[PDB]
Parts: sequence; C-alpha cells; structure tokens
Amino acid sequence: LSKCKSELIDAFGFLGGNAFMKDKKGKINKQDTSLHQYASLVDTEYEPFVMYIINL
Amino acid sequence: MEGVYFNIDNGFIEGVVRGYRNGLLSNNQYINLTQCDTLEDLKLQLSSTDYGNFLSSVSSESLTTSLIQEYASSKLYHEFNYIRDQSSGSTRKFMDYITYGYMIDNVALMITGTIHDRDKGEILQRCHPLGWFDTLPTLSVATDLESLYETVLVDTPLAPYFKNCFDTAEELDDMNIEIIRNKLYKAYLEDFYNFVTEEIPEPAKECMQTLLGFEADRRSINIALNSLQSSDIDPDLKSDLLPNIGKLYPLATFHLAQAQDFEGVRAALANVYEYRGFLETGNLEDHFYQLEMELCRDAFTQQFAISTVWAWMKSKEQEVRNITWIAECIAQNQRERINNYISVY
Amino acid sequence: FFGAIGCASAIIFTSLGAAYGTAKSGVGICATCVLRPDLLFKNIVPVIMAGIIAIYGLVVSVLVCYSLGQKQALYTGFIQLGAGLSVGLSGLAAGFAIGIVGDAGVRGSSQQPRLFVGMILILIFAEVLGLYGLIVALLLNSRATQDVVC
Amino acid sequence: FFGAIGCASAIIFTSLGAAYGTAKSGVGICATCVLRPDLLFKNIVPVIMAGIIAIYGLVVSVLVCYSLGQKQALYTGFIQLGAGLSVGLSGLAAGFAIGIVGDAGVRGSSQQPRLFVGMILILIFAEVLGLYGLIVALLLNSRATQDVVC
Amino acid sequence: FFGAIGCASAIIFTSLGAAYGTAKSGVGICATCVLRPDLLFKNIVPVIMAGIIAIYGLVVSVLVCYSLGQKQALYTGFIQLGAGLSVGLSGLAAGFAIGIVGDAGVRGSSQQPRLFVGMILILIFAEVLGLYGLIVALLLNSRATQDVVC
Amino acid sequence: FFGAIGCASAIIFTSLGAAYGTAKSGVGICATCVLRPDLLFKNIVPVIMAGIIAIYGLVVSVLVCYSLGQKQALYTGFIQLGAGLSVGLSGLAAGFAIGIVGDAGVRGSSQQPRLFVGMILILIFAEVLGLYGLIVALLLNSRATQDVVC
Amino acid sequence: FFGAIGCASAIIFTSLGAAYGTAKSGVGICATCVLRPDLLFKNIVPVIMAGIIAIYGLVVSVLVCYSLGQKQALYTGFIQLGAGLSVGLSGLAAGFAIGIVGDAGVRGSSQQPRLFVGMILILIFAEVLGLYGLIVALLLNSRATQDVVC
Amino acid sequence: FFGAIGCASAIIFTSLGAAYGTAKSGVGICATCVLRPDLLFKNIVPVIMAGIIAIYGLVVSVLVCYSLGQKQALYTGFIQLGAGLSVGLSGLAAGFAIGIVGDAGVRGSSQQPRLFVGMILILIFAEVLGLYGLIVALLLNSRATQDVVC
Amino acid sequence: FFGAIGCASAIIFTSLGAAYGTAKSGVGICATCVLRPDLLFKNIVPVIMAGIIAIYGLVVSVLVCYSLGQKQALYTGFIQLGAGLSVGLSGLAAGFAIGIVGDAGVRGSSQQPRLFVGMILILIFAEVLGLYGLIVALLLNSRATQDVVC
Amino acid sequence: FFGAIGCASAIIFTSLGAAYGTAKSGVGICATCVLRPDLLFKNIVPVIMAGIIAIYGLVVSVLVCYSLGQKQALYTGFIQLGAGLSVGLSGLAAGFAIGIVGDAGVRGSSQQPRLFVGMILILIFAEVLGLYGLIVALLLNSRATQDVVC
Repeated sequence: LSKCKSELIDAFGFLGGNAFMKDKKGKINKQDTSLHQYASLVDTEYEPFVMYIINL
Repeated sequence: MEGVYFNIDNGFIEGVVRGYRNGLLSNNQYINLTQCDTLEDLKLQLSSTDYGNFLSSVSSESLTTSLIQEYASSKLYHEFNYIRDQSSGSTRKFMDYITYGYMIDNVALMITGTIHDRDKGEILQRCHPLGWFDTLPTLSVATDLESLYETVLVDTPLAPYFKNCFDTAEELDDMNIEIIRNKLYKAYLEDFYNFVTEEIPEPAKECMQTLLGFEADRRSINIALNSLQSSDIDPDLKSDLLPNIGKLYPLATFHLAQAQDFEGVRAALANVYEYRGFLETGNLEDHFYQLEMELCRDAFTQQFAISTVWAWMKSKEQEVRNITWIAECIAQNQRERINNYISVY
Repeated sequence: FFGAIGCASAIIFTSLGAAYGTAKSGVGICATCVLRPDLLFKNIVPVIMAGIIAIYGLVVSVLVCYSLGQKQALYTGFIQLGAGLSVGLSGLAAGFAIGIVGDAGVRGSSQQPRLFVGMILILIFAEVLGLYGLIVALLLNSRATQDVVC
Repeated sequence: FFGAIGCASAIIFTSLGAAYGTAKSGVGICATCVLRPDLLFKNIVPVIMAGIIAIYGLVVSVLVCYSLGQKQALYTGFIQLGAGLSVGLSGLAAGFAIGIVGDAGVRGSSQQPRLFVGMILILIFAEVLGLYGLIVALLLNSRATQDVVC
Repeated sequence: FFGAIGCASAIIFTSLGAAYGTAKSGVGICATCVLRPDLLFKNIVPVIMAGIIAIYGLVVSVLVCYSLGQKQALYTGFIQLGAGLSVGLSGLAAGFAIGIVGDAGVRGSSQQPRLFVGMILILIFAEVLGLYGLIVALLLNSRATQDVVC
Repeated sequence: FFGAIGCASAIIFTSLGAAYGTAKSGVGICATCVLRPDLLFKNIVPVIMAGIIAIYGLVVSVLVCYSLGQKQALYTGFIQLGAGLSVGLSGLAAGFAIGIVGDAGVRGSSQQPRLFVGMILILIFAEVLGLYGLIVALLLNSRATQDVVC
Repeated sequence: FFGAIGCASAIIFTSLGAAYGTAKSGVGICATCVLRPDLLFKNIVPVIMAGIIAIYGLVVSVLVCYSLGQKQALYTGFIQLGAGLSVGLSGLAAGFAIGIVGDAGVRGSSQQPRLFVGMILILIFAEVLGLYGLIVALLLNSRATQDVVC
Repeated sequence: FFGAIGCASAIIFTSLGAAYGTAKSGVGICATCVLRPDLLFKNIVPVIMAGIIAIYGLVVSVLVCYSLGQKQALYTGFIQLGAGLSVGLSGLAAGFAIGIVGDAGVRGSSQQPRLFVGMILILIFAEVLGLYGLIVALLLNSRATQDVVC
Repeated sequence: FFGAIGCASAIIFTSLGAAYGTAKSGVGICATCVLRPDLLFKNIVPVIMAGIIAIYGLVVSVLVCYSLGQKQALYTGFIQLGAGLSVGLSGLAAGFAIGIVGDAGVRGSSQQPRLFVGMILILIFAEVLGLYGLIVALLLNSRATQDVVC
Repeated sequence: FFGAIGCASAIIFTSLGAAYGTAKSGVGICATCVLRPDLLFKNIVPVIMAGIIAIYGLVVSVLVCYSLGQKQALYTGFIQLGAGLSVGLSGLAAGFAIGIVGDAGVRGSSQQPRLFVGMILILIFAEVLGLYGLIVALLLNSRATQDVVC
C-alpha cells in the first residue's frame, strides 16, 4: 500500500502545487496544536491531489 | 553526601522518572489550554505533552467528564505500576512505600464509600502501586475489618494499613468521617518520616528533607482551616504531626481549628511562609499549592538520589490535580476561577 | 609470589568494572527500546563501550604471564605486582563512571536524538582512566623483562 | 600449597557468580511469562548464557587436580594459584553482568518480540568475559608445571 | 588439623544453601495453595533437588577425616581443605539460585499450570555447580589421601 | 581439649537451630488459633517437626561426654572437634529452614484445612541435612573414642 | 617492596577521584539536555574539568617505577611510600568536591543560564587541593629516589 | 622517614576537609541561586572560607621535607609523624562544621535577605580550630630534627 | 613519640567537639534568622562558648612539647598520651552538649528573647566537663618529666 | 602508665555521660521554659544532678596521677587502672539514666506543677550507681599504690 501511494504522490501531485507535493509513503497524520493539523476537519498539510484510501 | 553508593537499581528508577518530567506540560502549554472553549481544540493542543498520548488513543466527537478521568488514571498505570516490574532492591521498596502512604487515606475513603454504597468504578484516580484491576477492588467490596488485614499481607512490603485498621476497630479514630481522616493523615506523615530514616545514610537528602518539614506544618494548617467554622475535638489528634514543638505548637493548631475565627496565630507563626492569617479560604489554597510546588523543582535537576523520586511522586499528585482541573473547566465551557493562579503556581 | 599476584590483580579488577558498566547500561537500554524501536542503533552504543576496558586489562595480564616465575629476580615480581594494580584499579573505576552516565544516556537518546552526541561526549572523557592505568602498566611490563617481554 | 587453593578458589567464585545470575533473570522470567505463554524459547536464551561459564571453569579445575601431587615446588604452586584466579574472576563477573541484563531483557521480550535480537546482542557482549578468564587460566596451567627453584 | 576444617567447609556451607532454597520455596508454595490446591506435587520436585548436594558434601568430609595424620605436611593438607571448599560453596550457591527462582516460579505455576516445566528448566540450570563441585572435590580428595606425609 | 570445643559445637548450634524453629512457627500458630480453633491439632505438627532434629544432636553430645576420658591427644582431639561440627551446623541450618516454611504454612492451613500434609512434605525436605549430618558425626565419634591418640 | 605501594597509591586514588567527579557531574548534564536543548555548550564544561589530576599523577608514578628497587631500605622505602600517598588522596579529595558540586551546578544552569560562570567557579576552588598534594610529593620523591636498589 | 608520612598526612586530611566544606556549601549555593539570583555576591563569600585550611597544611609539608634528609633517627620520625596528625585531622573536622552551616545560611539567604552576614561570622569561628593545631605541629617539627631529642 | 601523639590527640578530639557545637548551633541560628531579624546578637554568643574549649586544648599541647624526654620509655610516653585523651574527649563531650542545647535554645530565643539568658546558664554547665579533663591533663604532664624520665 | 589511662577513663566517660544527659533534657527544657517562665526553677534541677558525677571522677583521677611511681610492674598498673575505670563508666551510665528520665520529667513538670518531687525521685535512683563505683574505687586506689611488685 505504502510504496503504491508514494508512486502516485510523485506522479500526480504536481497538479496540486509545486511545493505542496512532498514525498510520503504511509499516511502521515498530525494533530499537535494548530501548528500541525491533518484531517478534512482542519488541515495544514494534506494530499496535493484528491485521494482517499479505503481499507477493510 | 550522596552518590557515594553504587546502585544498578537506582539507575533505571531515576532515568524513567526523569523521562516523564521531560514530556510534562510547560508554561506555554498551560497558557494555551486556558484559552480554549472548543472541545476538539483542547484535544489537539494537549496531544504534544506526555499526557497527550492518552487523549489521542481513543477520541470522540465530544469530551465528557468520564473521558478526562480515564486518561489520567491510565497515565498513573505507566508512571507508577509498570516501573516496579523493572525494579528490585531498596529502590523498589521506596516506590512501594510512598504509594502506600497515599493508599492509607484512599482505601479508608473506599471502605466508608461502601457504607454509603458508592461503586468501585466510581473511585477516581489516585496513585497506588496496583491500580483498580487487583488489590483496590478486593478491599473495596469487603466491608468486614478482618478481610482487610488478609489483603495487605499478600503485598510485599507490608503496608501500614494493618496497624491503621486495627486502630479504628478499638475506636481510637472514632465513628465520624472527619475524625478518622484527620488521625489517618497524622498516620500518613508518621510513616513518611520513618521511610526517610531508613533511606537517608547512603543518599543524603537536602531539598526533600526541607520539603518533609515544610509539608508537616503545612498539613496541620490545612486540617486547621478545614475544621474551622465547624467543630474540632481537643483530645483527638487533629493538630497533626509538626517537625518541632518550638517551630509551632499543638496548642496553637488546636485553637486555630476550633470555631472562633482566630486566624491571628497562623499570621504570627508565618514570617516567611506564603500562608498567613486570612479569612479567605481560596487565597490560602492557592498559597499551599505554590509552596508545596517549590523544592520539587530543584530536585528534578538533582539526580542519582532517592530524594528526587520522593518529591516527584507528590509532584505527580499535584500535576494530576491541576491537569484534570484545567481540562474539566473547558469541558463545561467555563473559564478558570481559582484554577488560573495554580496553573503556573 | 609477587608476580603471581601481579597477574591476578590486573585481570580481576578491570573485569569487575566492565561487568558493572555493561550491566547497569543494559537495564536502561532494555526499557528504552520497547518505548522507542527506532533509536535501537543509538541505544546499543553505550553498553559496547565498557567491554574495551577489559581488553587493555587483558593485554597487561598476558604480558605478566610470560615474565612469571619464581626463578627470576624480586625485581621481576615487584614489577609484575605494580603493573597489575595500575590498570586493575583504574579499570574498575572507569567501569563505574561509564556505567553511571551510560544508564542516564538512554533517556538522552529517546527525548532528543540530536543531543545524543552530548551523551557520548561525556562518556569519551571517562575513558581516560583506562588509558592512564594502561600506559604505566605497559611500561612496568617492558621493565620486568625487556622489549615488551621477550 | 597455593596450587590447591587455586582449584578451591575457582569453584567458589564461579559458582557464586552463576547463582546470582540465574536467580535475578529467573524472578523476571517467571513473573513476565504470565502475560504471554509463548515466550518460553525467548526466556531461556538469557538463562543459558550463564550456564556455560561454570563448565568452562570445570575444564581448568580438573587439569589442576591431576597436576597436584604429594608435594611440589613453591613455583608450581603460585602459578596454579594464579590459573585458578582467572576462572574464578570471569565466572564471578560474567554471572553478575548476565543476570542484570536478562532480568531486565524479559520486559524487552514481552512488549516487542521483534527486537528480541537486540536483547541477544547485549547478552553476547557479557560472554566475552568468560572466555578471557578461561583462555588465561589454561595458558598459566601449562606453564605452571616445570618444577624447581624456590 | 587441616582435616577437621575440610569437614567444616563442606558440611556447613552446603547445609545453609539447601536450607535457604527450601525455606524460600516453601513460602511461595504455602501461599499459592490457597488460590490453587492441586499443583503441590509438581512444585515439590524442584525443592528436594538442593538437599542431595549436602549428602555429597558429607561423603567428601568423612573421607578427609580418617585420611588425616599427625605428621603434618602443608601441601597435602591444603588439598584436603581445597576439596571441601569446592562442594561447600558450590552447594551454598546452588541452594541460593534454586530457592530464588523457585519462589518466583510458584506465581508462574499459579496462573499457567500447563507450562510449569519451563520454570523447572531455568531452575535446574543451577544444579550444574553442585556437580562441578563434586567432580573436582573427588579427584583432589584421592590425591589428598596419604596421611599428610611430606 | 579440642574435643570439648567439639562437644560445644554440637550442643549449641543445634539448640539455636530448634529454638528459632519453635519461635517462628509458634508466633504464627498463636494468631491462627483465635480465628480457627479446630486446626490446633494440625498446627501442632509443623512446630514439632523442628523438634525431632534437636533430639538427634543431644544423643551425640551425651556420647562425646563418655568418649573424652579426662585427657586426649591432638589427633584424637581434632576428629571429635570436626565430628561435633556436623550435627550442630547442619542442624542449625535444617532448624532455620523448617521454621520459615512452618510459619508461612500456618496461613495456608488457615484457608484450606485439607492440605496440612502438603506443608509437612516441604518441611521434611530440610530434615535430610540434619539426619545425614547426625549419621556422619556418629560414625567419626565411634572411631575417635580410645583417647591419647586414636 | 614499599616503593611498589607508592606507585599504586599514586595511580589508583587519583583515578578514583576523577571517576567520582566525572560520573556525578555527567548525570546532571544528561538531564538538562532534554529539559532545555540549547544549553549544550555550557553544561559540558563542568564534567571535563576533572581528570586533569591524573596527568600530574602520571609524572610521579612513572618516576617511582624506575626507582622500584630489588631490595629496599626501610628509611628510604617509607619516604617512597609517603610520596605516592600525597598525590593520590589529594586527587581523591579534589574529585569528591568537584562531583558533588558538578551535579548540583547543572541545576543552576537548567533554571537560569546567566550564572553559568559561577557554577564552574565552585569547582575551581577544589582543584587547588589536587595541586598541593603533587607539590608535596615532588619534594619527598626527589630525595627518596636513588634509582634501582634502595 | 615517619616524618615523610607526616608531610603526607597533613596535606591529605586537611584537603579532604576543604573538599567536604565545598561539596556541602556548593549544594546550598546552587539551590539559592535559582530561587533568588541576586544573592550571588553573598553566596560566593562562604565557599572560599573552607579553602584556607589547606593552605597552612602545605607550608608545614615543604619546611619539613628539606629537614627530613635521606635518613634520620627513629625518635625524630615519630615526633614528625605525630605533628602531621594534629593539623591533618583538625583540618578534617573544621571542614565538616563549615560545610553544614554553609548549607544552612544559603537557605537563610533565599527567604529573607538581612542576617546573611551573621551566617558568614559562624564560619570564621571554625578557622580557629585549624590555626591552633597548626601552631603546635610547627614547634614539634623544628625542635625534633637534632637526630634524637626534641 | 607517644608523647607527640599526646599533642595530636588533644587538638583532634577537641576540634571535633567544637566543630559539632558550631555546626549544630549554626543550623538553629540560620533558621531563627528568618523568623525574627533582631535576635542576631543573642544568637551568636552560644557559638563562642564552644570556642573557649579549643583554647584550653592548646595550653596542654604546648606543655607536652616542652616536657618531652630524651628518647623516652614505653611508660613515659603513656603518661603524656593519657593526658591528651583526658583534655581531648572531655572537650568532645562538652562541645557536643553545647550544640544540642544551643540549637533548641534558638527556638527559645524566637518565642521569647527575655528567658534567652536562662539558656546560657544551661550552656555553661556543659563546659565544666571539658575543664575537669583540662586540669587532670596538666597534672599528668608535670608528672611525666619528674623521676628523671619515668 | 596504666594509672594514667585510669585517670583519663574516670574524667572522660563521666563527662560523655553527662553531656548526653544535658543535651536531651536541654531540648525539652528550652521548649517548656519559653511558654511558661515559672517552670525555669523546676528545669534547673535535672541538668545539674548529672553534673556532679564528673566532680567525683576528677577527685579519683588526682589520686591515681599522684600515686604513679618509677617503672611500676604490669600487675601494679592493673590495680590502679581498675579504680580509674570504676568511677568513669559508672558515671557514663548514671548520666544516661538521668537524661532520659529528665526529658520525660520535663513533660511531667509542665502538666503537674505539684508533682515536682516525684520526678526528682526517679532521677535519684540512677545516682546510687555513681556511689557504687566511688566507694570501690577508693579501696582499690589506697592499695593500688605498691610501686613495683610482680
């Protein structure tokens, strides 16, 4: 799953933004104060391209 | 003085205690937590600190009164219960022993609690060497005096509560709630002083030792305030343990405790103490905690000492009280009252 | 005689110190590693440090062994003796300081990886004691029977 | 003379060392094992590290018997003595080191089975000591018997 | 002379060892019977283990006694002494190891009856010393018998 | 002579041994008896278990008395001295062990009437040292007896 | 003979001193580096202050080595003894002061980084103690030394 | 020759007194400085008070060293030795008192800054204890060198 | 000689007495100083009481010096030694008393400075212990030389 | 000689006793007097009672000192020594008693201003011990003067 997500982030992320694509392999999750936030509630970093991951 | 001794056991016990201090709430964090009013926001901020992990473990769309206790109770399991497994020697028995002094007051409240018919899951967080998953439950449900003695014997080392439960049978601590608690508080301090005696010749105590005096007068003064504007019994011990009888006297403690608003003896006694004769109960409370807070902090950077660990154990009780007290206020969308002062102390 | 006991001293005392150092750092490393699997590689480094005390101690011992005899001068005896204690009791104390700071250095890893190097720095200074005994002990070995014992 | 005391010395120290070890580790093992019943194999690997010290000691001690006669020189004596010390001190020191690490290393097993191999690495560092005693003792022994000279 | 002290080391030291082992073990077992009252038979098997070292200790001694002369020889003497020491102290040390582990293992038996034998395997590992003592003690003895002749 | 110091060892150490056994078991039986009075008969068996050793020791002393004459030589002296040692120190150790298991065992008794015998089995294990000792001592005493060189 | 004891005393007591000094101060440092991750340079200076005692040591120890006689005179011998003492136990006293102070000063640093110069300043007071011992020794040693064969 | 040890004893025990003085005082200073950091100036005046005892100890040593020679009479040795004890141990005792009060007065300083100077005054009284003792050693020493007769 | 160790003993024991007095008294003094800042004058005088014991100790010591023999006897030595003890431990005991009573007395001063004077009178009763020994010691010194070297 | 150490014993031990005595009672005294000042007068009597034991000690001493001859025998020495001893240690122990009773008696004083005489009586039973020694000591002194008789 991880290696897959990384090959997608690198391939398509450019459309979202030149600085907004970082390398990530595994879901990065942040929740510390309002200086680091990750969620669809509030965020300050996320996926640059539209991606949801579905696991059973 | 200290550190003249070579100890493998102390090595671990000191490092682990120091490990917790490091993740602990700073000044900046306290300022940040007071501000809040959103339930979700509190969660986010708290997460950075050592206590913050427990919040993260299970989260909800609404913070409850129930959740806040459960996080703090979980943290005690890590800080206190776990460390004893990885320790042995004289170092372990000290971790056991200071917890047993807390245990004395806590179980007696549990026993009384059974009579009123409070539940065992309705007992709120407090330091112990076994949490609520073993020893505390067995004691709680039993109401008979005999069965309490048997439960203390399983533990190693034997807890003072054997002596205390024998006393209250013969009615040497009386019937009422008040009277028993006050005498048991003196018992707490009596055992604390004895644990200091055994441990002192190899690691020398400085900050702890001054703190053990300051706690003695301080405790007698907290009971004296509590039973003021109520009733106090003169032959009964409710004047508590004091370091010296020329520092403050039993007599002055007992007058102060009797209902006449005779605060002036406290004020005369207090010449560099932060408590002084005041009729404001709340102002005194702020002052007893700040005072209690100091001499703990100097220890935290003092190291390879049994002294350090003692001051931390009482400091964790004060940290739990403060964290839960700030957290609770924001839950129920209130701004800190007396709480504001004791955040930074 | 005094040679026999010379031999004995270096190998006993320096070994004890090492046993201590390794042991005490050890308790700390086991704790840290479950709480942090990531910094395993750093955690390990303090324990390995106290093993090298024993090796300098050992070098002396082997040397004394070869010069040993009661068929040789008092001077061979006494020189073996002094060589033994010299590395022996400094090893022992080196063992203590490495083991005390060592244990404490596991926490230093866990909260800041970056100033882990500060922990190492402190240890590297405690190692001078192994060196101080060993220098003096080596030369006593060369004195006892010439050109580093032939 | 002293050569008998060499033999005697070896069985006292090396026994005591190993005792202390197997005890320490044991209490931790027995306690820890209630939580997970599949930690058997893991639990044992601490304990056998120290089981081999005592047996190395045994090879050395026996050799010294055969070579111990009705009466022999002072020279043979002092050198036997010293062969005995060597195994004595390693047994003592390695046993004490292992039992501390093992006791603590069971907490390592329980929470994380994957970093068992890091726990092993600790345990293997204490085994060095056993070897350094055994090696030295044998060398002393072979040399010892050559008789003559007060 | 030296023979009487030969007797002393073996018969004192292994008796105190064994006594401690039993004592500790006992406490654990006596405690446990209230929770679980059918695992008695398995516990007992470790307990009796340390008493048979003592029966060996006592055999070593009786020999040395009869085998002693009034002629005196220091060399012959030290071997008689040196043999007793070995089973005495190895015995003391086994006795300490099996009672410590044994006592902790009764909490193990309590929860996890089924896998009790894993506790035994760790506990049994300190029996080796008693053996080590015997072996070495026997050989030394055999020389030592000569009637303390020079 | 040296035999009189032997006679003391036997009568003193075994008495201390049993005294402790009576003491330790006793304090526990006194507590147990006010909450469970029917288990009296049973409780009485752990304390009296320590008693049987003491009678062994005394038998030896009375023996030794007859065996001194009024003068003895050095060779004879030492065999009685070392002889005495055995029942006193083994007895001392056996008596100590039985007092500990015995005490802890009355609390076992208290909660489960039935397994009084299971506590008894633990006690008897410590007795082997006391019996074995007694035997060995007896044999030596008997050969010794002749006086002014045996 | 007595010159050997001069050598040891010198090189042992001064190591020990340094050990204490380094060990204690070390602990203090480790703690502040994870409470405050910027005080790195300030903290590090107290710890390294000790161990310089050792270098004065090496000079006097190395002198006595060469002069360690085959047979020694009494009159000459005791001055050679006393000479070692003086550097060693002075090094010990210096070390002991510095370690207490060392650990305590890193608390000064942690809570306020303004009085950093003042914590050091407490240490320096105790270092003059190591100096005075050396001086005195220097003087005894000069006379005492007459090379090989005192 | 026992005078050499005199020199040694004076400068070691006296230094240990100053060591003690500083160790204890340090802990009190380091604590005071974080509570209220403006009392620095006061805090430093007590610590250096313990440093002055040692300084008299060196003077005695140097003087004596030249008068010791290479060899001296027995009677002369023993007076030089006793002289050395007087200052050494009085030094030691003066340092302990200075280290307890030193500690107590800095705790006085934090809470109320007014009778700081009175705390200082107590320290100066223990400096008498070193002086008087020092006088009498000096007189013994000068008179004692005559090769028999003081 | 042993006459020299007489001086030694006087100055050391009485330094310990005085030191204890000053130490203890000091703690009390320092404490009292935060509770009231006008009692400094009263507070300081207890200390100077224990300060007069030391002075007494000097007159004995000088006395002994002058009275020293030509090479002495085993008996001469003893008369002088014995005198050192009398002044020295009478001092240790007078000095111990002044400090406890002193300490408790400064809590006395805190509550009521009017009956402070009352406490002084208690303090003076401890000094006589020192005096009686100081007197006895004088006489001894005078005897030592009489009979033309005893 | 052996007389001089008698004299020392007499004034020294009785002084240690009285010091303790004073010390304990003194803490109790100082406290009660600054709460009620009419109990000043009651206080005075415990402390001075323990003072007079020392003055009998002083007297005995003067006798032994004066009674010392010229190179007295070992046998003569012991008779003088024995008198000196009897008054000192009986003094020490009377001193212990008077202070322990004294302190509890100061509590008696506070609550009972009428049973002042009862408290005094308890103390007075410890003064018989002083008498018991003093008497015996005198008879011993007079005879003790022989002046060489083996």
